Amino acid sequence: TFRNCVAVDLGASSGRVMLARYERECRSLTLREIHRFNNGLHSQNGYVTWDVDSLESAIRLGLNKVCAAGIAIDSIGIDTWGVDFVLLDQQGQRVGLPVAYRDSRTNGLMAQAQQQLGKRDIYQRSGIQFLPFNTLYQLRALTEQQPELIPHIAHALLMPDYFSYRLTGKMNWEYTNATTTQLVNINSDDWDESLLAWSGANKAWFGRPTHPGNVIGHWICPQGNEIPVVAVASHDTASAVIASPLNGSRAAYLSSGTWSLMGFESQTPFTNDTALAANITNEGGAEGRYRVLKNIMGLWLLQRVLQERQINDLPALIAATQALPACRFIINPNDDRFINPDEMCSEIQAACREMAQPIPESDAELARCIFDSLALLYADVLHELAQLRGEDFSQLHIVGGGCQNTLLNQLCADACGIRVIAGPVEASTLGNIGIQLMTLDELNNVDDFRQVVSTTANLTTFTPNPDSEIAHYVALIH
Repeated sequence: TFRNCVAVDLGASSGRVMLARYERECRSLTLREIHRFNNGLHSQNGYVTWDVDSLESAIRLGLNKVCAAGIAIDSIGIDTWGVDFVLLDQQGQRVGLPVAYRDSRTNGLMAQAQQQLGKRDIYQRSGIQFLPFNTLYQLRALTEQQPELIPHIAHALLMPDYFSYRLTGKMNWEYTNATTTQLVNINSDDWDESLLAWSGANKAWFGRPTHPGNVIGHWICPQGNEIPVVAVASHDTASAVIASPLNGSRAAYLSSGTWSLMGFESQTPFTNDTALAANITNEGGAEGRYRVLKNIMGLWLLQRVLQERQINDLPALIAATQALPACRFIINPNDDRFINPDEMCSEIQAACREMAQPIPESDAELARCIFDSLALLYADVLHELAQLRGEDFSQLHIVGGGCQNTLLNQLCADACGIRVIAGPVEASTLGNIGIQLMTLDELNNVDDFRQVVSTTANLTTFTPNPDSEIAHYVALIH
């Protein structure tokens, strides 16, 4: 009375083939890593690219490592980062290189689109924030610089659906990842004519975005048994939020990682000028529920520092950070200066000086700066979101790799004056599986899955502390 589901979770730095076991009886769900592999940007001669073919191998290796282990597979599901896509010709052959979002080809195009179509028109048609590397600008870039490829393009597939195509031979256009392109109209749930027109892309290159849950096709294991491949909320962040144990309208989530996200769920999107000024985005989620969110910096800051100072002990570091007072060193984590400087330590330090503050030079102080600044940014963003929807939040759910940092978790609670529930850490993978289980008819909906999660995953509550240094700080600057 059990079902085994495979989740293919791919990130910008790594990929994973996870196997989950759902025991309907006990209402229990367990994870288990089957195979890991590296992912990374490559520079194929002036171009920044993804080695899709190496990723296809690694996925197949793990799919196969499971079948060789005599384990029965009920369904497969792939989720990845968004925005990126792979072009195919009618013969099913790749057309050109799989250009990453981190390429420079789109420089200047975002600003051009706003001048030509209109900031508000683009925003009100798609409800998606303006990120310099959105699919829209990448497609415009594709047609403005590679005129030759255009006639050979028959299909454009978002990264998650491509790998699904390699496994099944069937094509798909998953809704949630689809909305990240800034090419989908918020009222029809279909590609926006006027935006595809500006991009230069062809509508025949895409098909009606279809909501998550459909069986894209089949994959055949070493023998011949057919394993169904399901379209899950392919955008990793949509999967992460699905698995966030939300309960109610007063709850918020913060997808904590290298890059982070903070938002809430809503029946309708926010496209007013307020939402526009605050850089808010209305991403597509499961059940037609929008993920009204805002892209936030994240731990990439600490990563670069742990890396530059050759720090191998994350703990001890957290321990040492705590001997230091807080809110002595404050920077703005969302400032462009932190996207990619040659020296992250020199940049934090420069920032602190520009604001007549003392300079954080030790490891502890650098970590102290990052953390206090993040919690403060988080608390500010949460405040933006409450002001947008019209009402405070009662709980903050932190999921992903970053929900493990208890020092950051207690700081967010103290800074937000809001209760924080951390977990689960495998948010993206869990959400992937959740949708699969809904398709296998094991669970009825997201809330049903979230309940499984709230009891399955060991969640951690962090209570706000009004006597905390960071709490005092917020209070007096307010």
